[PDB]
Amino acid sequence: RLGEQEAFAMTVPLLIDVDSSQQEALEAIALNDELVRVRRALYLDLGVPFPGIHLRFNEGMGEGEYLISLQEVPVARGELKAGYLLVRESVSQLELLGIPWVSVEYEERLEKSQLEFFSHSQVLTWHLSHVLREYAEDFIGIQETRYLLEQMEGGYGELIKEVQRIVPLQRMTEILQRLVGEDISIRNMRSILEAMVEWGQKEKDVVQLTEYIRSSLKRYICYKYANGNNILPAYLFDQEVEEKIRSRVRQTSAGSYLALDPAVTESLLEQVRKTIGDLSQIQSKPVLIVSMDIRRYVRKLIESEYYGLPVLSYQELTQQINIQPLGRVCL
Amino acid sequence: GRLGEQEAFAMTVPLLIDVDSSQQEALEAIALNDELVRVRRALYLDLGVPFPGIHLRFNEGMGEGEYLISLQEVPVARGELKAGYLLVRESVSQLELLGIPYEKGEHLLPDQETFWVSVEYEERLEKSQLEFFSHSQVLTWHLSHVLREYAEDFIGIQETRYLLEQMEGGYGELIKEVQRIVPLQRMTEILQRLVGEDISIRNMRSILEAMVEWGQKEKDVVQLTEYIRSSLKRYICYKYANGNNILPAYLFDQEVEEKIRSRVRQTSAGSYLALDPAVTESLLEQVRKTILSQIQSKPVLIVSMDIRRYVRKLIESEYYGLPVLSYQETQQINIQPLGRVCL
Amino acid sequence: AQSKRSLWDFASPHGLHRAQDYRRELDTLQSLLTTSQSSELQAAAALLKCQQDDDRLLQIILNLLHKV
Amino acid sequence: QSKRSLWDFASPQDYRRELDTLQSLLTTSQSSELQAAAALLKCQQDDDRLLQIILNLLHKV
Amino acid sequence: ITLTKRQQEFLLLNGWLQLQCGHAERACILLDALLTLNPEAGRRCRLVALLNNNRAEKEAQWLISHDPLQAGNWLCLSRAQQLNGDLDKARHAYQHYLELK
Amino acid sequence: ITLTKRQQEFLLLNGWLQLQCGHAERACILLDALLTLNPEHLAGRRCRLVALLNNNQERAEKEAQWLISHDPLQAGNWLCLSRAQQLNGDLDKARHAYQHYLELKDHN
Repeated sequence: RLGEQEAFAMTVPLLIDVDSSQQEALEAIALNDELVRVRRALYLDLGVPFPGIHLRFNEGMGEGEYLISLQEVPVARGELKAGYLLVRESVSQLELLGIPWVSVEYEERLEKSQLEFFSHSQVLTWHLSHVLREYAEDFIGIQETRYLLEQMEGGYGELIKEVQRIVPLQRMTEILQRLVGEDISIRNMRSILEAMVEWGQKEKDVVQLTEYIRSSLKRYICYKYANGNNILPAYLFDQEVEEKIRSRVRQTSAGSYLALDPAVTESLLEQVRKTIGDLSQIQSKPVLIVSMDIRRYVRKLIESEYYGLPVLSYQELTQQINIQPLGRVCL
Repeated sequence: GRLGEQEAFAMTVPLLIDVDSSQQEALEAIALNDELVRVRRALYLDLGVPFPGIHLRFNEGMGEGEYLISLQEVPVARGELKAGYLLVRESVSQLELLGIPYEKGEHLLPDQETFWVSVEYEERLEKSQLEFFSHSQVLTWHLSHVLREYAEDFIGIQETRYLLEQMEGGYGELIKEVQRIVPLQRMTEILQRLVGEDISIRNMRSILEAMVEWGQKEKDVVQLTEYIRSSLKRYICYKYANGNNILPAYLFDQEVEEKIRSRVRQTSAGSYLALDPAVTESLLEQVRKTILSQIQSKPVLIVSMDIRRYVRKLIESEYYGLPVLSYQETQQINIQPLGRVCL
Repeated sequence: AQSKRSLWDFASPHGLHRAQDYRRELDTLQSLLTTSQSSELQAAAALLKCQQDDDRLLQIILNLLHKV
Repeated sequence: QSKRSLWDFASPQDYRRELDTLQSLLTTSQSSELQAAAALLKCQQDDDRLLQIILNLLHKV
Repeated sequence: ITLTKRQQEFLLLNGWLQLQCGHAERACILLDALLTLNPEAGRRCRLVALLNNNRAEKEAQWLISHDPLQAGNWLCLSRAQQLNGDLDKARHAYQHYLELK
Repeated sequence: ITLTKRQQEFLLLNGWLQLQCGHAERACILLDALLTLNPEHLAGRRCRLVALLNNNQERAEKEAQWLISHDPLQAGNWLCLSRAQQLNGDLDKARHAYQHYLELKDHN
């Protein structure tokens, strides 16, 4: 009544706004259980404490417009042409021309051909999972790290008390964010905390400390990136390229960014593109392996184009691994 | 109250709206008391500034159609327009209005082109679907404009402390860390600078996280607030990139950026950008030659971060519309270069 | 007001990913129009070269900064 | 009412643009009254040029 | 020489401000230019300017004998004649203004 | 020297973006090149008409005549003509065209 100050309210962390024409038509499908199931699966795979998901049905928009917004800012705006009937296919190719989004009458005969069938819940949860995986860094704050530490007080009290006295909350949260940015799971917190204790007294730079913590997860990285039997596809770098990259580390007060020369990075990226070769035709998830001291510097060099190809450190590799060099990036 | 009482001190009201009489009971029909809170709440949700309470008074001393909005008992927006008697107004009047020319007249300058038509013409003019601002609509529009252009005066130490205390239950350790890293004065100044660029405070979590991350490294207010702006990459991108990946740009040449940076003058805080009146005149002339208000996407100027604010105050005098952005401020954006500001 | 919005909606077309497609189409169009002899295509080609190099400059600026 | 009634009897950003047009119009003039008006306008035109220089020098950022 | 009301309003406002800020000479020259160009508001301003400067009676005669729609035309005359030295006739003019009120 | 449909779409999008950023003349140049190469589609003409209206150019009447003689089923084709006629001084004809547009919108 023009006497209240502002009635402050905090922004919702995660919001999903779908049309009002599936409020009760898309109810029996159990989307409110599928969302928690996929969130739990993603947490078990990664360990990031994702927030609660608010689902609202808005009649302002029409058709099957769905939007996923992080902190009231839309990050994934999709339109479901699948609203009426049209179930979709994810691996549609020229082969589909031989046997031709599809209607539900074609669903039986296409599932006899056993293709990928994403329903409304499945496509929505796929988009949600992609958003959570590519935006997990925004779900790790100081509050989240403090909650994680308080949850493990009963388990490892002295370990937490020591790691808190060794490194501050800000550095620890930044380390966790950098770890998650490379799809490295936080779930195994014991080894991460032990590495934090062991290496936090020696290194103060965030990059080197997080590289050491990555190297503390040798077997996890090996299992995650090598589905075979100790066979790891590699695209190892030549010594000359590594030295050229390292020559411009530029470790300033805020950020050790490696800006060398735009032409030099263009030439190196051209050499990498010539070497790695194909992109979509390649399977088995090849990984780039380079010297540890520049690993992140290499990753951010190729993150623009090759968001897939991971970058690994020599220290991150445990023994008893048959590293097969697919090709050296020459100069 | 006698001649022995000292003064009976009373604090000035923060926000006051004084409207003429003969509309105490002739008006107030529609809302007049719910529309105001609605628009204030909406503007807060858009921005996050804790706007104060609204004091509404009917004064018979003035004429019949004069309303004034005053901040802290100082008038900031006056206007002798209660739609005349009932003559609703048009906001986008032009030769388009002469296409169907009902009787019109000009008045005080509230903003853009404005003309007034009677209520008998209202039906046929709304058949043309033109904009129809009623008394409530024009009053709330002026209130919203005042709040938007003067929001920096609504962010004090008390307001920021209230915001922090309201979020204590939610993020306690984050608030304690941001308190131990930066003081209240710097935090409030940063919030004021953010709001001065139409950047919403609403998302306080990321602001506090950026404050924690960068408050230990930078002590200058300009650099710290630039880093906090860069911490809102996706918010800025969604706010300005209206289409899928469309970001209009008026990028600066390297020579012009170097010339601007050559006179940062970080002597006694403030960091004022004084190069030379002739040099700034020439640069403004070049910008005018390169860069009209007949646009719809709100193009934004993009320049190097370290001088972004210094550039903004350079063009705020003429191009108050055109925002200025930093390169650090997200990816997957198709920056469309409309033209280089040459030297 | 409404008429101006109707004008902009009438001019409006819209689903293309753009990004890489923009730079590829730019290079193809600039090399197609360079061969031309018409005046209108000459102005179009010069405009495309202008945008091709302002974009090359912004790619260089993004490559030059980077904040690991 | 006093002198206020006298003042009421006397009583009724394109300013710089009208100023420049009027100053160039009156510069062509030849009559004495228009010459005095033109000199007054040039005076104010240059006091304003001085204030534009002061505003350019005065910045806070 | 020809102009429109657009510039005439700029001149009127400048003359009014200069007169209200004790100059009166600048207002006098500006209003002389205005009247020499457009002889058809400015007349009242220049009448008050001449009253505060101190000729005023001759200009006041035009307004009194050709624009009898304003009751203020009898205050200025009074002031003008009080500058000329006719107090009794000034009182008569004040009485005329009261009658027209 | 024909254009690909991809290229025609690139030109259409660039013209729309230039119109969306006020550079009416730049959009006009792009859309004029597109129509001089492929005149088949009128969407480029459809937006260059509004671009010319914002550019203050009789040419708009000719383009509106083309749109009316080839796609007379859109009421929007009667706003541009109206604007052109109100820009060219024929206010009465602009009034008539606006009334015709209102009648066609009521029909639609």
